[PDB]
Amino acid sequence: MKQIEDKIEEILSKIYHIENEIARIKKLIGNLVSRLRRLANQTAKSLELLLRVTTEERTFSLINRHAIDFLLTRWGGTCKVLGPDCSIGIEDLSRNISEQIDQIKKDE
Amino acid sequence: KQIEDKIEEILSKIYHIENEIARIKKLIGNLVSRLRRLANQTAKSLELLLRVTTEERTFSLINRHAIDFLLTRWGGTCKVLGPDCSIGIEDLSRNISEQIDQIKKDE
Amino acid sequence: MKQIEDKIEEILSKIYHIENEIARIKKLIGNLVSRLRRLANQTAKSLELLLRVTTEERTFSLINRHAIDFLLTRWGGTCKVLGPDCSIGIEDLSRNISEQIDQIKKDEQK
Ligand SMILES: [Cl-]
Repeated sequence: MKQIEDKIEEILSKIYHIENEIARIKKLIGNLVSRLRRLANQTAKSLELLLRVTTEERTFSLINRHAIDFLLTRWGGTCKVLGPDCSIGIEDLSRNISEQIDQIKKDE
Repeated sequence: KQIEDKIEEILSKIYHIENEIARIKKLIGNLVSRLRRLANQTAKSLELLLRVTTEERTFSLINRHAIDFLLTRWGGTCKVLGPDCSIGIEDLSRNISEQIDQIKKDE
Repeated sequence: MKQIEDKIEEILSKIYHIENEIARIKKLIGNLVSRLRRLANQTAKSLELLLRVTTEERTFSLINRHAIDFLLTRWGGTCKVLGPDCSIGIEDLSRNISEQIDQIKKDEQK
């Protein structure tokens, strides 16, 4: 069975290489998991900052409009001065944006 | 003896390797779905921020129309404020839409 | 023990197939990595564009406030007309946003 014993040694070597490949593959998956978590964290933190900025901007523009409305009183009002543009607003989407950020942060 | 026993150990080693491959294929499966979920939530968040910033720009510009009107009798916005009068807001809504569309795409 | 030659034959087949599965898997992981990089790149570019828009909107709104401040002086000032809301501002978070974008782009060198 001299032929057989040679093949068995070959198969053992081949198996050893396969095990090492599988081990490397698991390290690569671990690393990819780490990267995905890291990107999610960085996305979440950025969206949180932009959400703060856009909410503060909306509030500040609305206060700017209150002043403008006051000023346009003697002129007959904002709608008479600007036309229908007067009724254009800024929808508050803070809750909707916070909702997506919360789902992103689930993977931290 | 020796040869039947070596085959026995090889067979169980192959079983375990096949199981590990099956487990790795599931792990990669779940990773594909987690990456797609991230991309989808990113795109949805960006779409909302697109809407908010676009509306903010429009609203601010309408405020400026009112301000230009009111400053007319004082010599106009540029005379009153100086060169800051010319500072604008670049409309980047198409640029942002295009990025969102890229994130949403597969294949 | 002619069965032995044949158990061996089946083991050699199985190994061949396992090798192909491994090649295929390394490819799938490579595709996942590239996909992850693509998303990072797209995220960073979208965030940069929103950084620009939000920065300009803050600047433009503050200028609108300067005009308003001028206009309200003769009614005794913005704070008199608006009340304490006059002091509400827009925090400049551009450095903070830019740092986070930079970290996304920075990861694209490893
Ligand atoms: Cl404004």
